[PDB]
Amino acid sequence: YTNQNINISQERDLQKHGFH
Repeated sequence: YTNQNINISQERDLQKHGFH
């Protein structure tokens, strides 16, 4: 329904750089 914490992890993986 909401997906706040589940969606932020999926977004970081889609545009990952390396060591944050």
